[PDB]
Amino acid sequence: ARKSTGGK
Amino acid sequence: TLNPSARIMTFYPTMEEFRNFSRYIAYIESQGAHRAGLAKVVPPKEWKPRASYDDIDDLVIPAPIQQLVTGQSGLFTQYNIQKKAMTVREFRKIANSDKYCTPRYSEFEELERKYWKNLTFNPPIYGADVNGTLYEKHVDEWNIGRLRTILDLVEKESGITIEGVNTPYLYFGMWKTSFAWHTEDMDLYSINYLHFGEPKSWYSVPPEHGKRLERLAKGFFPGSAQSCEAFLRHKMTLISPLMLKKYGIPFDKVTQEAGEFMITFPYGYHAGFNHGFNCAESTNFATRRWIEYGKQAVLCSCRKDMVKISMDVFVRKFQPERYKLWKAGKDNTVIDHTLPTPEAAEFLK
Ligand SMILES: O=C(O)CNC(=O)C(=O)O
Ligand SMILES: [Cl-]
Ligand code: NI
Ligand SMILES: [Zn+2]
Repeated sequence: ARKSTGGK
Repeated sequence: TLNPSARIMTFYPTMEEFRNFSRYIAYIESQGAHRAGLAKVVPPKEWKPRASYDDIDDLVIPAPIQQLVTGQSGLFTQYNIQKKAMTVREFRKIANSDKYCTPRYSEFEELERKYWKNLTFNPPIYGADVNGTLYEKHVDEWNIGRLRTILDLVEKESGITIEGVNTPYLYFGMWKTSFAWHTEDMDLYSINYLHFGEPKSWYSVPPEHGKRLERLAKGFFPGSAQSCEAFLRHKMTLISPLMLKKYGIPFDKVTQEAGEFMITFPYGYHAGFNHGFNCAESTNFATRRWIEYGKQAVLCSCRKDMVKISMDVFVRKFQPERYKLWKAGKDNTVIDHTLPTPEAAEFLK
């Protein structure tokens, strides 16, 4: 896993 | 006791105070900073993390995201669409072009109104989540690549690397690029340094009122809530300060300038936007106080391979008395969001 700014 | 209003605090450490990162976090917590969910730390004038930013135009942004926003009346959903890789030179050109550049404005409140008026139009590109650091290797103070907090136990004990969480990320912003309402993965702290460029503006809700924001958001987006308890962790939800006001949610705002650090605290909801072309660096970190938040974090289940950290090593090392209780599922500790981390005892005595 990794950190994300955001999805869709 | 301290910071009873839970307002965002700003700190101006001397170089001597600045040197020990974990120690200074304990200090700002002794002054009640954590109650706001967000704090600013202005580093000493002598301090610089990098001599020059002249050599980064060739740096690659492997997965820039176009931010499509849908909604009205202070409630929006942001869809982040991955575009093809581009260089910082290519990104800056687009960011400063007539089509994407910051609008003209007088007072900050004017720029903020334009943000909330125009955020669904002319979707920008955010050069987000880039693996890397712009700190020079010799910089020992507040180095986002090596803060030396107890979050290091994850990699030390298990060998596990979680990009952006226990490694650094860069963020190349343009006007009207946004970060949705969220707390950090596992409700960790975060650190954010604005290396250069135009400001980044933040909103924050005190951790003591976090549950109130969640209840509100669940009502505003009932379908998303029924499909995932922790749907705010999707980082797609934007809510204006006028909406927060209208529904009695306490919050504060603050603008981060080039050269300034922001700290977010466990379970401190935050959101914001970039004013124009800029570059930020960020990672997560922990203190002993975080461990209980980690144990109790409500996580997103509905998406695959979301960030989940095993708390076992932390409970064993720092809460040996509660370990068996916790493994039996009987650890009913209630978090007091007002309490500073144990390490602040030094400054409270
Ligand atoms: O800068 C951004 O896009 C958002 N940053 C954060 O959420 C943080 O530092 O915790
Ligand atoms: Cl919905
Ligand atoms: Ni964050
Ligand atoms: Zn989910």
